[PDB]
Amino acid sequence: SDADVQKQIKHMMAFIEQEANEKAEEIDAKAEEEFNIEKGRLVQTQRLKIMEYY
Amino acid sequence: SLAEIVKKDDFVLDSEYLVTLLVVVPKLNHNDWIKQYETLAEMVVPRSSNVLSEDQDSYLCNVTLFKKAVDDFRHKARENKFIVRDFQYNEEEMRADKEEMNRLSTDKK
Amino acid sequence: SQSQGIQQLLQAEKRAAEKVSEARKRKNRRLKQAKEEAQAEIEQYRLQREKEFKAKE
Repeated sequence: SDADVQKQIKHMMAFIEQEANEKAEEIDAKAEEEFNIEKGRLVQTQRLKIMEYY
Repeated sequence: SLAEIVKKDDFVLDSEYLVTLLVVVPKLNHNDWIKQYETLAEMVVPRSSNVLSEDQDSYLCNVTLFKKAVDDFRHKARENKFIVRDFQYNEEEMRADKEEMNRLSTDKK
Repeated sequence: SQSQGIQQLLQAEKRAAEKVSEARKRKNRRLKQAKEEAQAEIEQYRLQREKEFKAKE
């Protein structure tokens, strides 16, 4: 039955949308992690050099 | 040769979640294959068998499907004697077959 | 015609590509924001250390 295969795939293709949303959420999680990591490393490295200068 | 029958419009490629597979079937068994490929694995869209050409014995088709289907699909194709012959519009290989057919004939002369 | 199956594949991939591309755009914007906020906050640290240095002088 072509219609039953169409009903099955219309459900099953939602897993590709879920995996794509999870991949985007992993890139967003990396964006949040790398924001905090990069800001912290830059600020504390320069702040130490500033405290050493003074 | 794939270079005589492969054309770009029959393929779904250059994608993260999508694949094109290629399969050979006998001309009698093709009448089952037209439906039966959809039964081999999950994640197969209906009406996605696309014949590149047919001959005195057989058919070759592309199958267009989601990436999760492919390894179960190919293995169960072989277990049912449907012969996998993957060639994903390989422009370098079709160009090599054409240029070398011309070259080796010319160089033999 | 096979377009009935093929367009369902292509639609899911286009939706997927959009969601990932938006997250990559956000990643680049957040990295730029980190540099800018670090450049603002590091000057606030410098200014406080400068005030303390002038007081000690």
